[PDB]
Amino acid sequence: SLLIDKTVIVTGASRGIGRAAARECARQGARVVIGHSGSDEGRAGALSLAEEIAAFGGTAIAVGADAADLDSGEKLVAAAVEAFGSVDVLVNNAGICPFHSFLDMPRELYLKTVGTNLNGAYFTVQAAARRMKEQGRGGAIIAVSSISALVGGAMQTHYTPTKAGLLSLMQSCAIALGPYGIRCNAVLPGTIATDINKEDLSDLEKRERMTSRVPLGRLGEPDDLAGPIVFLASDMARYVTGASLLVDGGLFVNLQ
Amino acid sequence: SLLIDKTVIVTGASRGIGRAAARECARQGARVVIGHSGSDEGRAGALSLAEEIAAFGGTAIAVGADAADLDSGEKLVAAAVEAFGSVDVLVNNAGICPFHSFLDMPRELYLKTVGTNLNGAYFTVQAAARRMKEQGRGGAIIAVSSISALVGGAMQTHYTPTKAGLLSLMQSCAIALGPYGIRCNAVLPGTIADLEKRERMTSRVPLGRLGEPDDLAGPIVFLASDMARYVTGASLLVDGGLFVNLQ
Amino acid sequence: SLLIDKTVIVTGASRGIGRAAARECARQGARVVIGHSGSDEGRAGALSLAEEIAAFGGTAIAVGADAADLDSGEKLVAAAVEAFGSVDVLVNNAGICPFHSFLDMPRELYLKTVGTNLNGAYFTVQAAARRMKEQGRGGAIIAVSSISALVGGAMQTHYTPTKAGLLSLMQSCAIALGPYGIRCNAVLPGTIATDINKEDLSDLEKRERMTSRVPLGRLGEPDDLAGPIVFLASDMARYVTGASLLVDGGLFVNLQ
Amino acid sequence: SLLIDKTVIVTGASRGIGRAAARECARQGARVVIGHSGSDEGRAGALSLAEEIAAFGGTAIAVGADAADLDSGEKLVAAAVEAFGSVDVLVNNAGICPFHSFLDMPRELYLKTVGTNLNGAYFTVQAAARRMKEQGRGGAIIAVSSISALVGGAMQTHYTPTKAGLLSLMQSCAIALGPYGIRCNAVLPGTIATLEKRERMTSRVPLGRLGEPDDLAGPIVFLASDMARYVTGASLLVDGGLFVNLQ
Ligand SMILES: NC(=O)c1ccc[n+]([C@@H]2O[C@H](COP(=O)([O-])OP(=O)(O)OC[C@H]3O[C@@H](n4cnc5c(N)ncnc54)[C@H](OP(=O)(O)O)[C@@H]3O)[C@@H](O)[C@H]2O)c1
Ligand SMILES: NC(=O)c1ccc[n+]([C@@H]2O[C@H](COP(=O)([O-])OP(=O)(O)OC[C@H]3O[C@@H](n4cnc5c(N)ncnc54)[C@H](OP(=O)(O)O)[C@@H]3O)[C@@H](O)[C@H]2O)c1
Ligand SMILES: NC(=O)c1ccc[n+]([C@@H]2O[C@H](COP(=O)([O-])OP(=O)(O)OC[C@H]3O[C@@H](n4cnc5c(N)ncnc54)[C@H](OP(=O)(O)O)[C@@H]3O)[C@@H](O)[C@H]2O)c1
Ligand SMILES: NC(=O)c1ccc[n+]([C@@H]2O[C@H](COP(=O)([O-])OP(=O)(O)OC[C@H]3O[C@@H](n4cnc5c(N)ncnc54)[C@H](OP(=O)(O)O)[C@@H]3O)[C@@H](O)[C@H]2O)c1
Repeated sequence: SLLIDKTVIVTGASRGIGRAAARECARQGARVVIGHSGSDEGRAGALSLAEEIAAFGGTAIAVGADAADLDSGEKLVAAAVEAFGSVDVLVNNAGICPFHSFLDMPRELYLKTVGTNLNGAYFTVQAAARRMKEQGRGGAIIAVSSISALVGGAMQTHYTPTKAGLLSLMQSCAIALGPYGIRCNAVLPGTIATDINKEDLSDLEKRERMTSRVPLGRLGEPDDLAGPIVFLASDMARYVTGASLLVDGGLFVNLQ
Repeated sequence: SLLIDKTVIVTGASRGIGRAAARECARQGARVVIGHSGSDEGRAGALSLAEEIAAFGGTAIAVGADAADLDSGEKLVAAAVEAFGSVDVLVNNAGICPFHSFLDMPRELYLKTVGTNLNGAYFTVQAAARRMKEQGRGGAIIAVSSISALVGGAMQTHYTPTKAGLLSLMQSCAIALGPYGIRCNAVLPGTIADLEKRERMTSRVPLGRLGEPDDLAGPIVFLASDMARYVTGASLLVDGGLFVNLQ
Repeated sequence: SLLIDKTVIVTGASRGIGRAAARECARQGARVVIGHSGSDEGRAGALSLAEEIAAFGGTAIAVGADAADLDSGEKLVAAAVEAFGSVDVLVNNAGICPFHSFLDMPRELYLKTVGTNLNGAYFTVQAAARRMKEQGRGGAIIAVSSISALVGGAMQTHYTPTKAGLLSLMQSCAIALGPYGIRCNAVLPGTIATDINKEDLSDLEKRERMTSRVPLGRLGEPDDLAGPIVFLASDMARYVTGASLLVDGGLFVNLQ
Repeated sequence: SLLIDKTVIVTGASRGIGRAAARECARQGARVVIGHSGSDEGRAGALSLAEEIAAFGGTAIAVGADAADLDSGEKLVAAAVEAFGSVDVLVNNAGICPFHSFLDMPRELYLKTVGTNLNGAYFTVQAAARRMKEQGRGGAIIAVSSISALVGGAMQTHYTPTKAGLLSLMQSCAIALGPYGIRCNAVLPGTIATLEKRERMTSRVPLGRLGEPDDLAGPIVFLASDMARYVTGASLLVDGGLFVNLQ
């Protein structure tokens, strides 16, 4: 009952963290806009989650919107107002992570990662915030960043600046949207077992080395992020804006 | 619904932030141990809260336990097991903030500040963690630090190291207690409630209002619940945007 | 002295922080590639600094390289090698901060800021790291970020993520370029009195109010960054990589 | 030379980082006051460094000053002005790190840890800062903290809050001493080596080598010099990239 009758837009919600965060939002009474990339795989996943959300009495719609396309922000807002009447929460989750070495990093891979992880998020946040301010009823914006926003990654010279930039956008947006009662925060997931980690997880030796680094003793699951996202979108966090929240099982603080 | 059949110990729960957290924890279904300094004001406030919690169907006791006395942790843990038979959550909230200039800080005031704010919290955490481990069912530990754990204060040279010290403790203990399923986190409140000075402080909060003690209940109950089962070693600002608002 | 027999590239060295840093490295015995954007004003300033560096026996050349142009980084390294034989230090300083509100941010303004401050830096850092690894004698890279990498600004929703992304790029590049003896760090200046913020300093009430928030009791000057920048590029910082350093007179910690 | 005519006090300056920093300041023209713990070996090391400093033309004195004894701050200051007529820089390096598990952490072990690392540093800083204000010619203060001021350590639950608090102490003192031209900053060294496990620890450092005391003398002399005239309330990691290299 934390988001009853609220409209929640979750970009990249056909798989992994976004999918489980869109489910728990409908379980908290929200009508969810299930944004996806527009591919035929993301359409299969977004419509699969919709079947599951309606299965427990929820209500949700699938919207195709490539994050790299800067028009996608207004496309999601329009389809959310038209189906449910408002936009109350934006969970910005869409992003890529193509691991690659720095010195031979192709230019087009860098811009593709920046355009998708940061550029599209900016104007997706702007279009959602514009609707929130017009309504005058406040709102919440949560950006799924990463632990990599505080530390480095050798194969991620193109990826971590977009996660660190995503965190810094919530800080400056909190000051700008504060006078309109719009809260902007970021969750920093640690090591979550998801579709990006398929090849690395099957190796048992690497997985034990990854698990050994986490004080809680296990890798993360998409459901582990759903709670803190519903929390940051709720009245329980009514005085929380411009903040970050690690969800990593203690990974960041466990210096070897 | 979030804390059914859990035993929560809140130190300094007679006034301010700890009082509002203890009340909310009781609403969530928890058996709460209300801790106070043992003074007349602390004992009176602990009673009044136990009266209100009992009136709406809660379960709570009131235990006096000076945070500076390093024995209080085991005293509150013994009082908790004796009444409810478990210890599952600890909210270390007790603390003082006596403003004072730096170049003339007397040893007495500093040692009382570090002794109340940090030294007592350490062994209060130690006591609660000892019971959680031997129980074998996990548990949560939340320390009420401050936004002053990330920045400084000229009249708080003796105070901000204890806040940042409390944050560091939650980082280390989360390592040493992760295998026993004991999560440790720190909440960082901002400015929680001269009218010309009151609005000048409000001018710097992007949300446009000072905090209230109930603004810390939600964040504390979230960290102590299954909503945060993968959240340990983290800090959470609860300040209305005060930290990011640079000018 | 500290930078003898060393070639330092300093982008955006015609004015402000870059001009002071390039002059100081030359005072420490280095041969400085003075980078500018190519404008007539920039070229005049780069030439003015070179003539000053020659006045006290130093050696420097002026090279135009539009940071918004992603081909400029390879042209900067080539000009340095051709004239001096090596690239040993890179001070990435070129950047802009066009103040603008968030909700009506034009697409051109955001993309111009991100492309200049972050995207151009990435490939200027790549081209310089490529030469340093090739030479086999290590190097140093210093990105001029900002205190805005740790906090926000309501009129800088597009600008602070490029500063936070520069810091994080240095963290990730420290790991990737560590085995080759290349140290990567970032300086976070506070409010330095330059042309990037001159309109706010044109007001006496605004200038004195900003000074009130600095514990050291004065706004920064460009030379206040030259010392810290030369320290990080020298053997003094032998064991310093992936770190940040505030040069703000205490502005960050002074909670209001 | 960057520290000519300046008087520098270095606590814990008989071994490790403090010894390397005290010698490096002497090579920069400073009159060094080599503080030590008063132990048998401590006085030997501090007196051997003063002859080594005098061997290359420097000027240094040795002063026994137990950091846990809060009287030490004014003892070093008075000994510095008696010997050199001034106090211009304070390098607070003295500290202990006794690794110990948390759930059976003795009370007296915690109290010695915090007392030496934080409380004793507090009043050493205060004693030096009052003399710097009395001279009215500015000053600089450097606190040797650690990477553990930002992360956790399961066997260092008593240790990391002391180092996180020393950072928080420089932040707040920066504000309180800014108006007097006193800069306060902290260095955060990584694994400073002062063989099966030594190989694995090196594999986590991007620079590919562990730390040595001299690796910290450059950062310290920089923060103490005019090259950092606008640097106060800052912290500098000197860890060869250990903090940023996750995994
Ligand atoms: N998994 C981890 O361990 C981890 C750790 C730290 C941070 N993160 C971040 O958290 C986010 C969620 O990751 P995950 O665990 O769910 O795995 P994931 O496979 O990376 O999911 C990311 C989602 O973004 C969508 N996507 C890719 N390109 C898109 C585009 N143009 N437009 C719209 N959506 C696009 C993806 O497909 P669809 O559009 O079809 O939904 C996907 O649903 C990611 O952005 C990731 O960077 C993940
Ligand atoms: N309010 C803010 O703006 C703010 C800002 C930053 C941090 N904080 C944190 O919030 C915590 C409580 O402050 P508050 O806002 O709630 O103000 P408050 O109304 O004065 O609350 C103080 C509480 O801590 C207890 N306390 C103080 N000294 C104690 C001692 N020796 N032994 C046992 N208990 C002691 C008190 O118990 P008794 O009732 O028995 O006296 C009291 O319940 C503190 O730990 C502080 O660090 C608050
Ligand atoms: N000043 C401050 O208070 C402050 C605070 C925080 C961070 N910073 C950072 O410090 C850096 C420099 O700031 P500043 O104070 O020196 O401002 P400034 O006085 O305006 O100088 C900016 C320099 O960057 C160059 N520039 C702008 N766009 C360029 C482009 N496409 N290509 C190449 N060069 C370009 C400029 O060269 P031209 O002469 O050719 O235009 C100029 O030399 C910036 O990255 C800024 O973000 C400054
Ligand atoms: N070793 C590392 O890798 C590392 C890493 C990060 C941080 N640190 C921190 O940085 C500091 C220096 O590192 P280190 O390895 O070089 O330490 P150390 O030399 O091995 O021993 C501590 C130094 O301070 C002195 N000391 C201990 N207790 C004292 C007391 N009451 N009063 C006065 N002096 C006392 C010691 O003896 P004397 O007084 O006789 O000289 C010694 O010079 C340490 O305090 C440590 O906390 C160390």
